[PDB]
Amino acid sequence: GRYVPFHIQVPQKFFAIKNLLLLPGSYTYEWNFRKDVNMILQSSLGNDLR
Amino acid sequence: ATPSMMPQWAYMHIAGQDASEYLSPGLVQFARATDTYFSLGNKFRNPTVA
Amino acid sequence: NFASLAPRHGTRPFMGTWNEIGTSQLN
Amino acid sequence: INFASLAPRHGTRPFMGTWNEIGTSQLN
Repeated sequence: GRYVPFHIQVPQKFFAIKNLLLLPGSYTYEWNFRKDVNMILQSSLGNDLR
Repeated sequence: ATPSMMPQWAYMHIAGQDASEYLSPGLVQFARATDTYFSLGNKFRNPTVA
Repeated sequence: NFASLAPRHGTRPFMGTWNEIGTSQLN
Repeated sequence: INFASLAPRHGTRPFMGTWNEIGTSQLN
């Protein structure tokens, strides 16, 4: 359909974090998500979604 | 084969001791005992030098 | 000492195999 | 002499693969 609610779960793909064992403690863990349609989405026709 | 740069490589494990032989003898014995269910292999790095 | 955490394939624990191998790069 | 100087060093000691230096294959 055109309007589609979604529920995804992105992984971590940074080289210095995606295997760290992380001994006990208290950590802050913040990441920025890009809400731009031309980047996150992908069109088969190759046209412009913006 | 560069004596000047060797200490900087040995610290970062680009060329030097292998992971099985620079960890503490306790850690390496611990790691192989529990490798069936909890793996500590991909974390520590082992150097290869031509 | 630390062998008590290893599965027993019989009476000898499955501990061993030194392949704490961690190296890969495009190479 | 020793030819371990020609083998890649996986760590500090040379690789030095096992005695697979054979050849035996035919239709059988």
